[PDB]
Amino acid sequence: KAFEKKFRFDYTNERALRRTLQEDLVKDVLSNAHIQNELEREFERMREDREVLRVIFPTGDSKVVLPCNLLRMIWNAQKIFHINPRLPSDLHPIKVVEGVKELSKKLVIVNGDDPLSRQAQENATLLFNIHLRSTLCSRRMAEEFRLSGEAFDWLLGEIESKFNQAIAHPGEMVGALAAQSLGEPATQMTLNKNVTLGVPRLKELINISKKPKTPSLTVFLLGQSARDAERA
Amino acid sequence: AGILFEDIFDVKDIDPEGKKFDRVSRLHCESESFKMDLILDVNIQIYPVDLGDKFRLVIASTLYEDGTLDDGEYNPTDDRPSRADQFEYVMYGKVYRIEGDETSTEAATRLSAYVSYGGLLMRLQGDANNLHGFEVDSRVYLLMKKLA
Amino acid sequence: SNRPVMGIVQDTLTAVRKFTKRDVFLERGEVMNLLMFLSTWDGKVPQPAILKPRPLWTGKQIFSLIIPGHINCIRTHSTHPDDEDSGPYKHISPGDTKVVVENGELIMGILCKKSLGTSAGSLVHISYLEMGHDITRLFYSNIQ
Amino acid sequence: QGIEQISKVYMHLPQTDNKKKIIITEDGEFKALQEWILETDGVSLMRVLSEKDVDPVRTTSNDIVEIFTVLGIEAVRKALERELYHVISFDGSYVN
Amino acid sequence: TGLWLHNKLGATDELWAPPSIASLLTAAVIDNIRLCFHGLSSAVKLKLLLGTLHLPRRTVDEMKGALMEIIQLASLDSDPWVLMVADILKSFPDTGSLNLELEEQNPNVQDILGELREKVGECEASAMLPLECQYLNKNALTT
Amino acid sequence: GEDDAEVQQECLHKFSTRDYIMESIFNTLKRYFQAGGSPENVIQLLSENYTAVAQTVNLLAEWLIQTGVEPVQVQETVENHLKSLLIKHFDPRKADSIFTEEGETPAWLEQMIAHTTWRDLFYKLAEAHPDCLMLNFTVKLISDAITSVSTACQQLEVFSRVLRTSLATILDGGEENLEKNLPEFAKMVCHGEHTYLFAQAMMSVLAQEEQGGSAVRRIAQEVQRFAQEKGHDASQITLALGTAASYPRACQALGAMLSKGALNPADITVLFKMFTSMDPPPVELIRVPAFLDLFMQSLFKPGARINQDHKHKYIHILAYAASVVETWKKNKRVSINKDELKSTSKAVETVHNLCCNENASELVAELSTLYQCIRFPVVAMGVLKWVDWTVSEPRYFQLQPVHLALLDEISTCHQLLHPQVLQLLVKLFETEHSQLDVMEQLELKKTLLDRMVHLLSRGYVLPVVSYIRKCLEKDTDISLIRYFVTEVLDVIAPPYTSDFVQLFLPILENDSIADPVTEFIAHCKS
Repeated sequence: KAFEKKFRFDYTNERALRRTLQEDLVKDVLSNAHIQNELEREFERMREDREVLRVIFPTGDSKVVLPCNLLRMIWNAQKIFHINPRLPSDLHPIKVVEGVKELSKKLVIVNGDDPLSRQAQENATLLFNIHLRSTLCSRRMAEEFRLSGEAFDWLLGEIESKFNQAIAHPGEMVGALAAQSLGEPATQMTLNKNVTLGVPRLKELINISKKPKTPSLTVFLLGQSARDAERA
Repeated sequence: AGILFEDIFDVKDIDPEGKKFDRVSRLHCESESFKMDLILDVNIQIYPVDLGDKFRLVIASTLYEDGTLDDGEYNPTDDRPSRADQFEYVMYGKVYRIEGDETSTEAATRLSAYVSYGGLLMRLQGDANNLHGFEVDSRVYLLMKKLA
Repeated sequence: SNRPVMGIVQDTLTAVRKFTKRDVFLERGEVMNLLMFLSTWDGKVPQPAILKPRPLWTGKQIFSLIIPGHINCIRTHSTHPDDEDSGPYKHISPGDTKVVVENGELIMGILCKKSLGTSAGSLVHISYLEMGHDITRLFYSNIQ
Repeated sequence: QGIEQISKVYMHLPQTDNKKKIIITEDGEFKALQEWILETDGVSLMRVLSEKDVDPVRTTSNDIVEIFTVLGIEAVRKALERELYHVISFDGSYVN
Repeated sequence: TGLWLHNKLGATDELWAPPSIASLLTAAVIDNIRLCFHGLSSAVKLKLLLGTLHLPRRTVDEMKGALMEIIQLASLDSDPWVLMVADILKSFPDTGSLNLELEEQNPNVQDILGELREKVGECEASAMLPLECQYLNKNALTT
Repeated sequence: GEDDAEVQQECLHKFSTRDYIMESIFNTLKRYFQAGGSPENVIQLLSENYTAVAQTVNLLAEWLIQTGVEPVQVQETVENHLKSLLIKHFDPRKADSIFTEEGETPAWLEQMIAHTTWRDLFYKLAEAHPDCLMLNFTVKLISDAITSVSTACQQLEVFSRVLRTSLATILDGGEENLEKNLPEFAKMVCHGEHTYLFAQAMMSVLAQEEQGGSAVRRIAQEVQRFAQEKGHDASQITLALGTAASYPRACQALGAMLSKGALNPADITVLFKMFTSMDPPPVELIRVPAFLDLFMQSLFKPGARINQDHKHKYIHILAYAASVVETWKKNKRVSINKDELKSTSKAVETVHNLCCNENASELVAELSTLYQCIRFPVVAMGVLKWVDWTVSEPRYFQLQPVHLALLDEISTCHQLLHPQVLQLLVKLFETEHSQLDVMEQLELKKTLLDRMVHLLSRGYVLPVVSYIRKCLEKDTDISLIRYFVTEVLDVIAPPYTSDFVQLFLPILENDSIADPVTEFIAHCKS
């Protein structure tokens, strides 16, 4: 309910479009069904993205690390062009949809056109593309951000530039970087059911041993014994 | 004129949540005419105000009372007639938020404008008609004078 | 850990916590002395936060000149009372415990480890990610 | 009765949400159910997974060689990643 | 001034004075109501005369003569609504109190009093007291 | 040109369409027969598509009546269908057109009004249309048989007559029926400030009568409460009406506080300095119900903003309000008792300290001083609002409930707080939590039933059993009513007055056990 309310674009309430968009844009949105089908398809692919996130993140933790801070970039776009959120905007929803589409085309991690390269491109940028489509959806774009056309174009350009700056440079000794980044905290790890932790546990994990100090099975239950103390 | 807002307020509470800054107090004030709620951080050390006082408040875009823009830069040597001469307490800040009771269907009837005078914060709530002069990221001058 | 490795440290961190308090007021000569040490200063003295009954500048007002470019940031002071975000005084703070950098200006809050330290999302981190390494270097030196 | 190499089994309800049974209710909202878990000393993962009325999916071990012998190389890859992520992030520190 | 009073009081759904009426009035208008007080619909006249109350005590004290003359005009309108609000509110703008000998030859207030005087007199028994008496100690309560 | 080629087809559409013969058919037929053409095939077109739906209905309806099913079910179904079709297809313009063709609706309206469902139809039609002439006329005339508030206050004379009649019914209502007699009047008064000021002045003049004008003052305060509920500030009304004009400082102070619906240390400080002066203003001046409700919600909700230098000032002003005796020597305060002030302020201070601290077990620790201090009435109210706001939290019964015990001290030791306590527990008897199962909800409900039976034992018997009857007829399962009767007949001693039997026994008809029920029924019917 909340997802559909906050993300599904509404093209059936004229009052909201008058409040959020200039009257020519409201007439354009309400008149032709092509743009309406495009926004419906936007919301549908966002629903499939939601299911993909649900299977990827079963624990429901929304915090995740990603290259470009979309919210801060939107804020910078707001305060560079002096966006007045109290007034209707002049940005087409369809322009937002096509802009995010062509931007996602421009963000390349693996290049090529055969099915293998295209599938790897989709998988490499799947999560960031989901985040981009959710953040720059025409609903939130027209409701809470209220960016103009030039501001939106500047935002797309900045996202492209920062993403290309975020790609790993070849020749980087990522192995030594990982070794040092995982070795530095070991100088800080200490040791306080009772389970072995700290540098002994890290030692055993890297010094693979047939004898754990505190071997264990965090075994779960599925039936009524999961909740029934007597059965468990 | 360049006066975005003017009223007479009375202080209804001085430091409600207990003293938290030994030189600054968060006055809560009411307006008898416009019925605006005002919260305003005032440096009591130089301009001491106690409970039940009354004061004319004015929020202005400029001080030269001619529409000439201030330039937002400190000019101690100003020969122009300043509006600040008619007031005891003068602060300079930037409106950084304009909230309201608007829905997606209808516009706001009530608006709340927040201003940050160098850190000293002010909020002014009331009906939307009197806060049309306020627009975000614009510089304002708060001019306050105690009334007998 | 995709964060700054270096932040503001002992004396200057305690002193900038005390400096960005709401009730720090600096007279004319004091701010003129402080602006000598600001390398990135454009040479324009900002309008004081209080003009009458005497010109006075706030600590946040001077620190806004130290903040470079037009970076924007939101953090919370260490002594931020949780349940403040739910009360009526959300975007106005009685304790001044929410730091809001807006267009390169510190319009409210008290800076601390959680906003200037090495934590991810700190002000120095956003300065690096936006203005680059050289301007952040100048930002560090100017704060010091 | 019982499977050898299992000297003690502690039964408890985890109050931390990480081990709670997180589901998606029909409204689409995340709900963390409180359900009993058992943590033991000594590992025999094949036997305990073969037990009746035991969750054979979420049941895991902290012994990575057991995982490799019983599940495989990608499973022990994931298990090792989770284990060293746990031992690192226990003290509050974060690493990429 | 009359069309100003229309644009500020055109909505007939509100028969009350609008909140912040003194601000939706102005001292110039406090003087200038008499130019077109009788020009609007009687509902707008009523809302105006009632708006006289929410104005600050001091502001009314400064322009007390204006509201006195406005109430004298209010005592002339054909709608009895304006007549009785003028009758009640005669003394407020200069004295600060309202008329209370309000059986003033109006047959309607005569009907109200002639019924309810003896109705209340009959219903003195178990006459529910005001809601102040609950919070008071016994001595003041009996006194 | 001649409209025959178009109007004859307009009429022939309604002729040759399926099934239209039974109607405006006469008007269109007259238009066609005057227009000429083929009038013979018109009748054939009318009767060609006559499917005989009506005789089909005769067969079907008489067969449903043959089945032994109640024909009143058919009556309700047909009435609901036709009424819903009317409401969906009602046009206010055509209602005003019925008014236009003749001012009084013909006998079809006066035949429908005999039906209760059509009277409710006209009520829902006309309660929302304050300008449609037919609808306004119908609602007003049915009131002569809601009186629409727009036509109630359109002039003095109508408002006055409906006011005095409605107030006569309120005064006839005693202390119960006002709930139905006051809103129809109050919403009539709460539509404009001039009808408001006129009404408040009349009730003020009526309140000067010592032969029951206290009740008129009560009703005026209730109307002012309702006017506040409609978002209209009647502060200055009470100021210029009462003795606020005798003291301008108290006038502006109290009036500002009432206009905001909240307190402040400034106006409070003004009143504190006034009552600290050798001439304290009248205690009646501050003894206003909503004002003292502001005192409660300042001193007994979590928070509000508070300073210790003013905490005692709030407390002392409330003590002055609740304590001091001013004797009027012809409206002259000559004797001022302030001897029961300090103890009341001390009790208010201690109880308020406990309440803002967000107490449970610590309550039981200092319950001695509490039941010592609830003897002060104002303190009892303060604790009542505090425990109301704590217990009104959703799912406050899953974690400690000692709080419900304290009403036992209150209601037993203060008679006039019987209406509040039951009117608290009416909410708590409707408690429903998915976490605390229906079993635990029923335990809490039965506990509250024991409290309500105790409150019945103190004499508050008519509204208790009336509400028990109402919620049984609604919500309250038969198990709860049976437990009610069990506890009652376990505690109440004969004789049982018929004022209690008349509601307790005809709801006890549902059950016969808790045997004490048989004894009760036999004694109370014999």
